[PDB]
Amino acid sequence: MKQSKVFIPTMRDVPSEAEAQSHRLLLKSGLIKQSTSGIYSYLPLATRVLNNITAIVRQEMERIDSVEILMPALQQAELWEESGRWGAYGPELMRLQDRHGRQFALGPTHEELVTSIVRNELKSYKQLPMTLFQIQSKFRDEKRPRFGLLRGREFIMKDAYSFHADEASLDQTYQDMYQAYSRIFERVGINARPVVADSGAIGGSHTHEFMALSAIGEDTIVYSKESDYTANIEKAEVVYEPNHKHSTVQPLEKIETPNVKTAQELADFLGRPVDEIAKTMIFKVDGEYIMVLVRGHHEINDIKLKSYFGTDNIELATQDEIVNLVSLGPVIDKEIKIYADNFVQDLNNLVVGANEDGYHLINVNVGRDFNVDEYGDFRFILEGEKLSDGSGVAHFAEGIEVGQVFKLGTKYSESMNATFLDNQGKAQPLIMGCYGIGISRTLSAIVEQNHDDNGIVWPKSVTPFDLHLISINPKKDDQRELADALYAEFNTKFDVLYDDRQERAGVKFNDADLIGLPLRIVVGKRASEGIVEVKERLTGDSEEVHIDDLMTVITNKYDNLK
Amino acid sequence: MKQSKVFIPTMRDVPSEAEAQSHRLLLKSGLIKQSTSGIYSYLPLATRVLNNITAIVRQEMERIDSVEILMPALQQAELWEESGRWGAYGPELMRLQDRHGRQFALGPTHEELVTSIVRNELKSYKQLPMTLFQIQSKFRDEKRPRFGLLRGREFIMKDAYSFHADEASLDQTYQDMYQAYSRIFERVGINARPVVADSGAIGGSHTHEFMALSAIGEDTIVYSKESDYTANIEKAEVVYEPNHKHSTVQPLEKIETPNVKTAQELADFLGRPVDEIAKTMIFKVDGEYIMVLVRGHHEINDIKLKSYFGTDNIELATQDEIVNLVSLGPVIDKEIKIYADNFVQDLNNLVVGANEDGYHLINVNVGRDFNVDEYGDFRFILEGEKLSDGSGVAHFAEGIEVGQVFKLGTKYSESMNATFLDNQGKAQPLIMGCYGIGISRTLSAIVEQNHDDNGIVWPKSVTPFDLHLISINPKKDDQRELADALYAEFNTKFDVLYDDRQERAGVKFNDADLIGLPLRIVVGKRASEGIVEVKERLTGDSEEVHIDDLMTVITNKYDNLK
Ligand SMILES: Nc1ncnc2c1ncn2[C@@H]1O[C@H](COP(=O)(O)OP(=O)(O)NP(=O)(O)O)[C@@H](O)[C@H]1O
Ligand SMILES: Nc1ncnc2c1ncn2[C@@H]1O[C@H](COP(=O)(O)OP(=O)(O)NP(=O)(O)O)[C@@H](O)[C@H]1O
Ligand SMILES: O=C(C[C@@H]1CCCCN1)Cn1cnc2cc(Cl)c(F)cc2c1=O
Ligand SMILES: O=C(C[C@@H]1CCCCN1)Cn1cnc2cc(Cl)c(F)cc2c1=O
Ligand SMILES: [Mg+2]
Ligand SMILES: [Mg+2]
Ligand SMILES: [Mg+2]
Ligand SMILES: [Mg+2]
Repeated sequence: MKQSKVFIPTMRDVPSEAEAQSHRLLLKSGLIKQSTSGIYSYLPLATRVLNNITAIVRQEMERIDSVEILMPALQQAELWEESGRWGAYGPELMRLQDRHGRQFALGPTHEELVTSIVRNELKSYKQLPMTLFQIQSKFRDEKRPRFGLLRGREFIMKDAYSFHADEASLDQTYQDMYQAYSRIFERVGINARPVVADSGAIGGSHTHEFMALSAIGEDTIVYSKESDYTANIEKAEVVYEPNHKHSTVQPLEKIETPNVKTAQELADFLGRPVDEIAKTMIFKVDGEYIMVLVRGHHEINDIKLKSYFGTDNIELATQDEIVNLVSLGPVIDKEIKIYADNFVQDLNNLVVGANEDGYHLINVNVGRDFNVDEYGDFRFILEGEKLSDGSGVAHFAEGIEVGQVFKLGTKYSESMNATFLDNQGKAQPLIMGCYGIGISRTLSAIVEQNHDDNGIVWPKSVTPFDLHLISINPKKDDQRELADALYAEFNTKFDVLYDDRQERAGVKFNDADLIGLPLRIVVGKRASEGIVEVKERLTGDSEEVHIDDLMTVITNKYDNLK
Repeated sequence: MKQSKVFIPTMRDVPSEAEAQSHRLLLKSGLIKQSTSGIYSYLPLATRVLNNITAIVRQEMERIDSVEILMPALQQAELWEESGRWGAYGPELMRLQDRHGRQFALGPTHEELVTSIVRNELKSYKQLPMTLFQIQSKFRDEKRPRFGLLRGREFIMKDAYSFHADEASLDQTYQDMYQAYSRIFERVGINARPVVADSGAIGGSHTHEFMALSAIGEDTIVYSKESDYTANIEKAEVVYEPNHKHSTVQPLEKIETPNVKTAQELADFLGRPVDEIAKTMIFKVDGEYIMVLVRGHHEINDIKLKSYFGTDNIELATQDEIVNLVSLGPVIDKEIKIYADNFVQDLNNLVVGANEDGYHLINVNVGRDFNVDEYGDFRFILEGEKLSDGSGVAHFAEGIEVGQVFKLGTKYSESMNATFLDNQGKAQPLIMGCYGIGISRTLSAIVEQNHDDNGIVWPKSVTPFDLHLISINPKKDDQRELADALYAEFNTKFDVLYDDRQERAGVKFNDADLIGLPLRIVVGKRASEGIVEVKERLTGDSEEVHIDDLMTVITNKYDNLK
């Protein structure tokens, strides 16, 4: 393509709104444009990168016999009522009515839709297993869209769904997808790690998140240097090995604590270490209010709470609810269940809130002053603590969730009545797997890991064009004519972006750095001599090359790119 | 792909609901599945055909420097308010609210969205022209979804938009698109014709519809055998050359006409020819009621009415409105404007309704009994009539509108303030073109023209697989082992669908006819001898071939397919 015919609205200055480097760079390089909050258009160069990503995805899917389909965004509410998800989800599910008052969801995902395709069509065990996937735009009314393509409200997902006669078949396809995903991410230029993920409040089947290792990552991975242990910090179990810090039991005193809000402020006010303070939060779980206690150096992990209680309906109590009910503390007259993290047992003579502003309690002891109804693992692991598998020490790394693989089992097939006749000839619900890659999120993740201060540095596998051909001054006949000839010579074997614009060299080069193609061929002053400059985007190395050498010099350099 | 791993839910019996052969065949062959009215899922084989179609489209777009983008389905209402289309369109525009009460449209098309991308980015004449396209799913709440993919509510369109400094530039890109479209349709196996289309009520710029010539087609093309004249019957002008049929003027009589509703019934009741009767319809146009008169052998063309009056707000009057106001006729006491088709002037002594059930008027004469306020071309041309260009006689052919090219001009750029600095350095609105192909409709059109009674007969260019490899009985080691070997040999150069199923030959062959791959390789009883049968889907020709000959026999046959 001639660059004069390609829409690439490069920016001079990026807004301070934009925080993530991928978002800033995708804006600055003219690759995306925001329509409104979390809704973007993919401009020409981004679309070419998307096409390269999806081609790779399609190859890896076909390699494991995952077969492409395309399902609708408009999904009738009756389908979501069959599964029970219509009522289970709130404002994140985008909903609408058609001209006859019939209700629809815009698809956030397609479990019901695919199940509706397959039911009474996958009739026999002889047709199983079956794996289907699409690359399609999903809709989720995210509470907080942010970081550009990392969290949009309309986004591209590759979603796959597999159907099985038994657990062993599912296990096989799960493994195939796991391995395919690893290959996908490596091929597109992402350093990713699969990590054990939380299976939800109610379920317990296996699931792995694929995490692009990057500092902007909102997820934390817990990993071993000794074993292959890798878990999301939400999931990572803390094993409690008793190590008591008990001192001689003292009597309960209420004390004045002016302007003290936080646990660390309290610690500093009392001259005690923060770990000796116990914090109290109030949660509402399936209707009823509870107390959860953790040590001052720890934080409550509400994914663990959800899994512990076996419910998703867990939220913190509001200011009003806390007032109506009751710095908070566990010494209260009301009949309320009190839960404590296991590591609270290493202390006695607790420091807690008084349920009375300006006051805290000291020397509070369990059994005497209040009772803990149940102990458990309700917190995040800390870096340095012993891992649950006994392998060694916990290390953290940040991560972007670029994909996930799930064993679903029979949830949808039982609720929506999707059965097959087994080996014995009796009706059984389809065993399902499901697997997803954030395609637009992955595009951003590629950028996060493949850039410098001057712009994007696209991997060879996904770069929108292979070579940037640049004439310094096309008013000069020798430059223009040479560059024209080179375009013709190179644009058969390669995809060439030819910067043919009547535009100052400075802006062409600036644009070229932002766009980030791996190799640059500059035609300038030495065009008469048949000499051009070849520049590498990654290293910034530059060398002069005569045109008769150019095909082999470029071919060799291209072949040796990562 | 092994067919055991591909979801292809072939049917025994198609519902009587399904009317169009493409719809019936796409259902029966396991290519689409209806989710709800006008909303389909594309199953594996259809998705492969879609991918082949879009690849061809992408090549032809790149050939004319049309550059791919991807714009969102969710479009904020504020954008549609800028253009005025939010208020101009009714229930066909699908609308919704997000979780903060902000209003959106699901995109039925993207004029506003693309204009919002380009505005203040295409800043100078030096950047023009620019052409952008996407392949993306559109949403229209069609009053009457029908004929499967021919009229859905969610459908795939390729939509392109071009931006220009002057009319000559637009004319150039319009021509490029016109030519590209012709190539696209020929390559995908469609016999199509470009035809002059109606430019809307208000506009007068050029537009051509691309019509797939097929009997299920709801459009009628008017064409010359002498010239290149081709117009949609909605557009095709009728030139009135006077040819009076006048008889001696007679006095107005009201007559009894029991059980006579239609013009033909009236003609038969009176023993007169139907062309001597004049029909009267009441229309509401921009608020006010009018009468339109046509001869009994003619029909009112309300696209012509819309163009004549320069408004889209034209509808027939309801039963109540007709009652409140007034077989209908033009002899009425009320002050109402009466319009007549030009060919009414060839008659005198008109036969009309009486505005009184059970009665009609005879010997009604213009000037005496009522006045015609204006004469015009308000009807459809008939087959046999002289064409507007004087080239010769009108012939009809049926057609499916598979695409359209439009000159838009400055409608959106003026309403949405999208300007560029011209040669003189002064702000001017962008001159726009827009161009669309119904991708999913085209898929159906391919089927309509490429099938027989036993199933689909896919053109080589779009067939989901190239060769159907079929083992008659895979329990036989020699058949299975031979077919396995052939799969490996052929599935590098070709895409092979390998029917490896444990399934009776009869159903394999039936399935194979429905699926419609151009060449079939059958491995059966003569597998031990290294002999297979090669069968052509189009002709039904069959011949025996030894395996050492097979690569060249298949390659030659494949190369000689259309
Ligand atoms: N709002 C979004 N924008 C872009 N990509 C997304 C979004 N939500 C999910 N994805 C991607 O789609 C994949 C599968 O979706 P899913 O597992 O439902 O995401 P999720 O668990 O809701 N992730 P998150 O919302 O980031 O906690 C994820 O691994 C992401 O890569
Ligand atoms: N409801 C639909 N289902 C499938 N394809 C469609 C539909 N509407 C339009 N298309 C296709 O999209 C192309 C461009 O859209 P457009 O010109 O807006 O269609 P349109 O004039 O509304 N056609 P119609 O509704 O059939 O009179 C058309 O040429 C069709 O091929
Ligand atoms: O979508 C998944 C899991 C996998 C991911 C890969 C493809 C198959 N699905 C999980 N999830 C997340 N957010 C959701 C949001 C809404 Cl509004 C919803 F209604 C449903 C879901 C929902 O189910
Ligand atoms: O879409 C087009 C014309 C071209 C076709 C090719 C791509 C660019 N657009 C015409 N049209 C048709 N039906 C519509 C329906 C609704 Cl609900 C709407 F709001 C708008 C339109 C509308 O504008
Ligand atoms: Mg989410
Ligand atoms: Mg997830
Ligand atoms: Mg329409
Ligand atoms: Mg049209």
